[PDB]
Amino acid sequence: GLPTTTLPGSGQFLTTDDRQSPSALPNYEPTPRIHIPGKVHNLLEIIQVDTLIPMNNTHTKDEVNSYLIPLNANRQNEQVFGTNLFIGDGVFKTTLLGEIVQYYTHWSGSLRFSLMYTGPALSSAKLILAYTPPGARGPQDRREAMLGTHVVWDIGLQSTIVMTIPWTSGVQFRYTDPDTYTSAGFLSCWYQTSLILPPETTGQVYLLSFISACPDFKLRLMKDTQTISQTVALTE
Amino acid sequence: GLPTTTLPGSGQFLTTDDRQSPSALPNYEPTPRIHIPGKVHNLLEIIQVDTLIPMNNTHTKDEVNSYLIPLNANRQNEQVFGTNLFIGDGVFKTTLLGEIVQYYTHWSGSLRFSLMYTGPALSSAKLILAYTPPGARGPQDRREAMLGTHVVWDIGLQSTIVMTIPWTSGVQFRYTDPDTYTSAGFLSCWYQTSLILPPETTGQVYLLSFISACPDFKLRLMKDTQTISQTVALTE
Amino acid sequence: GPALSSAKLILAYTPPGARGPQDRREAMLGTHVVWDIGLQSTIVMTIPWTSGVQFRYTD
Amino acid sequence: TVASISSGPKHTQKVPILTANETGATMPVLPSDSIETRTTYMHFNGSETDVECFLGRAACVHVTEIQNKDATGIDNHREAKLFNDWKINLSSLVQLRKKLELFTYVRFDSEYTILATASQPDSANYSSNLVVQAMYVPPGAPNPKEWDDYTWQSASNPSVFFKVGDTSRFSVPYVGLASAYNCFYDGYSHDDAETQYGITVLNHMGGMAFRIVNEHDEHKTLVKIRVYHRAKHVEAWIPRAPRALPYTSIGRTNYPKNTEPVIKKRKGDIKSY
Amino acid sequence: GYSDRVQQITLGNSTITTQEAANAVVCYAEWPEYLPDVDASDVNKTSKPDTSVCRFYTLDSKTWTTGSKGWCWKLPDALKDMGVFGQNMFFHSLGRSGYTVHVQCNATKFHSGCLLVVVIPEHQLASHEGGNVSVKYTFTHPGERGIDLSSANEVGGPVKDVLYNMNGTLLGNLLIFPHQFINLRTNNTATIVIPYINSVPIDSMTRHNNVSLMVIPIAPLTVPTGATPSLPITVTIAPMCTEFSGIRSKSIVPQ
Amino acid sequence: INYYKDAASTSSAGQSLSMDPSKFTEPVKDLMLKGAPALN
Amino acid sequence: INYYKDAASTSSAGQSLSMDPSKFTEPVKDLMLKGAPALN
Repeated sequence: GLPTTTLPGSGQFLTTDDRQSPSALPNYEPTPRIHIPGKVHNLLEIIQVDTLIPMNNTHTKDEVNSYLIPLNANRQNEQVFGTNLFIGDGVFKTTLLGEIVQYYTHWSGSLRFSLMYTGPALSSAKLILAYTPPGARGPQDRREAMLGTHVVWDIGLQSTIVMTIPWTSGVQFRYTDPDTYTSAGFLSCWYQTSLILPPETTGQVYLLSFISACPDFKLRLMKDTQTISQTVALTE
Repeated sequence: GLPTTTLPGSGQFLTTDDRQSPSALPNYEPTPRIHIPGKVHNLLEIIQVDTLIPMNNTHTKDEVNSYLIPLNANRQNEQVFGTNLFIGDGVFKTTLLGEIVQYYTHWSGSLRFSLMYTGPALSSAKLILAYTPPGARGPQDRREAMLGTHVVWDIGLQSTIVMTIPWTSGVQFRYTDPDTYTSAGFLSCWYQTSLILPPETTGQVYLLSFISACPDFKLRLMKDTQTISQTVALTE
Repeated sequence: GPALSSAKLILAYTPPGARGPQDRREAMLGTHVVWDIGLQSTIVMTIPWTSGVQFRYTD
Repeated sequence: TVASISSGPKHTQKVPILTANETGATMPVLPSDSIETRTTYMHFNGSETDVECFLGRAACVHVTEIQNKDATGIDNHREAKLFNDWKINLSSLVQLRKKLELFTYVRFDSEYTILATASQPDSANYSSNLVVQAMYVPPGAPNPKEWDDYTWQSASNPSVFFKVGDTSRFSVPYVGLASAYNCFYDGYSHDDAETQYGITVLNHMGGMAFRIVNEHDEHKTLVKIRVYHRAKHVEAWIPRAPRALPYTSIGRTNYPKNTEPVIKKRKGDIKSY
Repeated sequence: GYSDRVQQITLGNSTITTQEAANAVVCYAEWPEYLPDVDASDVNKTSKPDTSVCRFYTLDSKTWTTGSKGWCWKLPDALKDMGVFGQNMFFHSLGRSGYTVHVQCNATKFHSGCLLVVVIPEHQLASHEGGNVSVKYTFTHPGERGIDLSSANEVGGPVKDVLYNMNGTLLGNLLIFPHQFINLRTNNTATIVIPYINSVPIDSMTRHNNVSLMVIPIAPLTVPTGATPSLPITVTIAPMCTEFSGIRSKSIVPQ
Repeated sequence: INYYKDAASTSSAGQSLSMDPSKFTEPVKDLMLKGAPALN
Repeated sequence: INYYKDAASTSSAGQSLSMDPSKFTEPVKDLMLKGAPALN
């Protein structure tokens, strides 16, 4: 008989501990694995695939239309859309990125925001996208917007433009749930010159917008998502 | 005194765990082993010996007669017997194979079904045995039956015919207790030409049928058999 | 057609033994090419020699 | 590892930021393709986002309850909660379910922890000490009919006996019939016109029956069982869109009617911040 | 002078040419291949009809109009009646296949509109009834007709609400599945190569569909002034590396 | 040290440290180079 | 590691991995070859 002493914590059950256990089914042989395409190893692998952002959130019931950012022909100087960058809330929240970020407490890294244009091929347009780093207000006019991170996008044969929100930060991690100290800025978009439709054409054209994370990205300290809850256990 | 921590599960008794225990009889010397023919090591060794199937289940009290499949002289085109292949139930259930399969939850592998003919030596017959893989109904006539796994059996000097139900399956294991998704097919038998008795002879002739497992076979995840129960403890 | 128009046609060869196809579904089950009208103005379909007998009559 | 390299002014014919999303790719664009950057290192590995880590902590998967009371004159033990079964599932309490259904096929060993606590809602002199028996009943085994049937002998079926207030813990290998468990299945068990859709044995993980071994004392004792499940040795294939609407049933994808808009409406314009 | 843009796919006795492609997607970066022995379970030798089943079948055409919500086809169902592919299907117990899907929609440089073409492995649909109502067989086996998401709820059928993918997930996130867009201004076809994806090495072709192909208008169709307000969309699909096993009597399926 | 005989009884697995998003982010048939035109 | 002195006190035995059904499936005196006639 070897002398032992038990410490504080004996008998506790910590849902996060990782130890060995007896197998209830001694000697059982599991089914062989066969090959299946698509294996995922890290959630970091999947948040780099871009998905659509319901940017046009202004509706009243969920609709395919809140994915469409409208553009008006012949407007000059004006603003196309605006949003803050609380990736865990608001427009971002239902996107795959938003949806995964919510399983973690802290995030750090660059984001990739792209816009794909869908107007007739014989039209043309020049837009400016601007990222405003924390510390200033959402820009109120392009002059204000153009003094921060921006890209003049020229609509052409190449249909999409990929803007990166480079990680601009004092503190090396931000909270995924919106927090002030930790806030990330604003994203706005304005006409640089203006949309022009060809003859025989009319109305609004739309941009689709996507979001995905750069390879830069870090997420840490897992927790429970506000995105799902329940009141009684389900049954069959 | 070495510091320890006890984990969740301490003090539990799991009937399936395998550990050391003090011997109550320290130093006792067991009787020497002598040699005995017949040692069994695996249940897989014994389910390869074939045993008779009470195929003729149509009686009302258990009788030697439900082991006998009758054959009629001069019938043409017609059907000799039919059964599904739920090896854990129905005809199969009391056979040694059926009886062991019931100690496990899953089975996979090929089955060997053979028929031994017992009619007078001066008679003759040609039968077709057909295996119908999952997905179609039990065949309704030989034409239907002959399009799946089948063997034309010619009754001769060699008294038995061994049909194999080759493992035909998407999923690599099936349930021993009958389940749909997991179902294995049907087995039917029809006259290929017809039984013919010699002169001075009359009546029905019978086939005996056996079942055993091919060396192919796998059984896993042990459990309790529905084949035995009790209401009070027995006594001497 | 005008350069600013567009079209997609299917050409189908039906080997001997069946009737002239009566609808595209029927037609598309034999030798066929989906032609996409583009910059490249012509499409070349080949009727590959499908035959039991190695020569046919011209009449 | 560098998180960003140093990059300076650009005036090229080579534009990495113009792409064609119609292709289905997400081109790997970085901050340094469109602004001037400085070197910085990652200092991080992505350890805690590994799927083994993501699915590897215990989650509550089931809460049931049984009572110890005089069975004298009870015509239906099962119905008096004299004993109770549970066909194992991971899709009845939604927290873990949403996590698993981020994948289509999943393969793992399970570690179960079972906590049992007792309650004595009405006048008792004391708290008795009860031993719970949890039997693993694979499909085809006789199922308990009374709280003290021959079934409980469990001569071939793994069972664990632990005390109420304590915890039991054991681990079961991956018992799936196929190579992975299907998180989803767009099929039937056969081509029947009325058979159930979606629910499949492909997911089946066994089933478990609980009872108190103790005979009855003078008062009644409620024992409530909580089953926790931790995936170990995880393998996951084919990522899918996360669950947006609420769940209604174990094993079907169905969402409730007149549900509410899941995308938050702006308080303001598209232009709003 | 090769462009990402022009392409030719020849499979069997049938060829497709596109002069306005946008590359092609190969699901999960894997190309269809036959079933290796190391992965095999059923002991039966399989049948590989090759060129008689691995050719292009063009399903009947759809009509995109300003009110369209989107269409959904299931595989191998959509092909259950195409030539010898279909016969093989009803006649063997098990079968396995990959596909090349080519979705076509051409317009002019004055039109606008953008379709999402996506392949979803194991797309289990939801009942519009809620609760645990099932979706009857016939409803998930529309055949070449596919399911029309702008048709009405029917009884025993699935829900047809587009912002929810017919299953409780948001349209916006379908982009995690292999997919390609058809943006009239860019593109005129979409091509996806689908490798066989299942948790078993071979399965039944009638009780289980292993992918749904979905074409969904996202930026509404907008035709030039006084143009007819609609465009046809055509889907052509070719089984590739098909194998059938466990031949017999010929399945009888509901309805 | 494993104290138990069966593999299911061992603790959690250890980090894939595999990580290759290209099956998801770039499943295109003809390779796309960043910087080169998307559609040629 | 055995902690106890007696052999009865050790854990379960380890798989025979013996397996030879012929004492049960083919106890015939003159050897039968599959493929050759049963009765000559």
